[PDB]
Amino acid sequence: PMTLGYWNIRGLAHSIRLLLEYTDSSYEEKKYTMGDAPDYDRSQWLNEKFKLGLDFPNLPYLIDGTHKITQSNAILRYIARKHNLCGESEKEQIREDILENQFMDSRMQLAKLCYDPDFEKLKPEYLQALPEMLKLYSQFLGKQPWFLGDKITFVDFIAYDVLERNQVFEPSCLDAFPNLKDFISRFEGLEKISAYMKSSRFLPRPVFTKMAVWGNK
Amino acid sequence: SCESSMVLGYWDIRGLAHAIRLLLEFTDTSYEEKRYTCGEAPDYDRSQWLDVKFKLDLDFPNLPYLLDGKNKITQSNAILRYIARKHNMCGETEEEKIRVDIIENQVMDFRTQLIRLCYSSDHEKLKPQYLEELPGQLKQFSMFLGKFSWFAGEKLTFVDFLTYDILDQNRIFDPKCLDEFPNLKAFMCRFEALEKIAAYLQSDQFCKMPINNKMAQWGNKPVC
Repeated sequence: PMTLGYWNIRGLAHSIRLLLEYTDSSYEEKKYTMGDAPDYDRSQWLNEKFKLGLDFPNLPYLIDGTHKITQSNAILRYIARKHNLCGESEKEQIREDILENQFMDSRMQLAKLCYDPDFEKLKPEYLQALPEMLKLYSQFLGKQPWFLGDKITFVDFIAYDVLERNQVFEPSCLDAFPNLKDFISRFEGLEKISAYMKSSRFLPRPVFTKMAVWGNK
Repeated sequence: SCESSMVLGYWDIRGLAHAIRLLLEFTDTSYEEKRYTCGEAPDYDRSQWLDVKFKLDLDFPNLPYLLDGKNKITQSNAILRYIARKHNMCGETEEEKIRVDIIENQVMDFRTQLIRLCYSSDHEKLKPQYLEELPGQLKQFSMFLGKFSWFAGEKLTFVDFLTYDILDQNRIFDPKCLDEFPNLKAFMCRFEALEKIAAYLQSDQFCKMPINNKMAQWGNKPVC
C-alpha cells in the first residue's frame, strides 16, 4: 500500500498519520532512526535518501503508486483531495489557505524555540506571547465544531497537532480558551482517532529530533 | 470594467509582495496598493503599520494583506492562491495540483534560507555556505522542470510567479548561478516576455523598490 517515510518522531508526520487513520487508508511506515552520540548519525536516511526517486528528497515523503510527494502540506492536501476532506466554496478555501499557512507559522515558532540553545531565557518570551496567538485561533473558530464549519477538513489535523503540542508544552495555555480545549477533546473523540490512539502505532512523543533542546529524544 | 480596486497592503519593499504584484498585473486585476514605510535609523520605526494594524478587520493582522470587498486575506500563499483561483491559474489535473502544492512549499523552504542569510548580521560569513549549497537546490529545480514550459507542466499557474521571484533574487545575488542550467534560463526569459510582466519590469516604481526591507543586510537598497 502507501508508504510514509519519516523519523521515528512525532514532528511533521503527526498530522499525516492521523489523517491516514481517519480515512482508513492502507499504509506502511518507514521510520528512520537518528544517532544519539555527538554525531547525530543520520546515515539511515542519507544512504537511502537519493535512491527513492523523489524530485525533492526530504522527510516526510509519501509514495502512492506512481505518485511520490514530499512536503507536509502537499502530502496532506493530496490525501485530503483523495478523500474529499477539503474546502469547496471560495470562503472555505480562503479559510483553508490562511489557516494552513498561519498554523505552519505557529509550528515553526515553537520549533525554532525548542531547538535554540538559549531555550531557558527564550521560553518566557514565548510563553507571554502565546495567549494572543491562541486568542486569534479561538476567535476564528468561534462556536463552530470545526475550523472550516460543520465539516472536518485536513486543516483540523494541522490545528490539533499545533494546539495539542502547545498544551503539552504548557498545560494551562488552553484553559483560558475553553473553545480550543473542547476542540482537542472532540477531535480525540472521533472513533478512528481514539482507536488509533489506543494502538501501538500512535507515537505521540518525542516531539522533536534528538538534537532539540526541548522535547528531544 | 472589473473596477475591483482591491487594496494590496505591504511595505514599500519588493519582498513577499513581488509575486502578488506580478500576478495582479498579469491577470489584469484592478487593484490599489498601500505601501508602508519603515524607519531607517537604528530604531526601525514601523509604527506606520502598527497604527492601522488592528483597524483593518483582519482575522490575523499581518503583511501583506489583500482587501477585496468582503474578502480580507492575509498570508502570501493564501493571497496568491485566491487571485489565481479566480483566474483558474491553479493545476487542473491531479498531477498538476500535486506539482503546484510541492512547488509552493518548496519555494518557501528556499526563500526562508535566503531571507535568513540576507537579514542575519552574520550575512558575510554565512554567504559562502549559502553559495556552496546553492547549485544543488537550483539543480533540483531544473531536474523537476525538465522539458515543460512551466513548473506545473504545460499550464501557467501561481507557482511560476513564486519560482520566478526566488530564482530572480538568487540571480541577483549571483548572476552566474543559472548558467549551468539553460533550462531555468529559458524559463526566466519566457516569463519576463509575457506582455504584462515585461511592461511592469520596465516600470519606474519597480526600479525604485528595494529587494529587502531597510534592516536587511542585503538588498535593502533599490537596484537595477
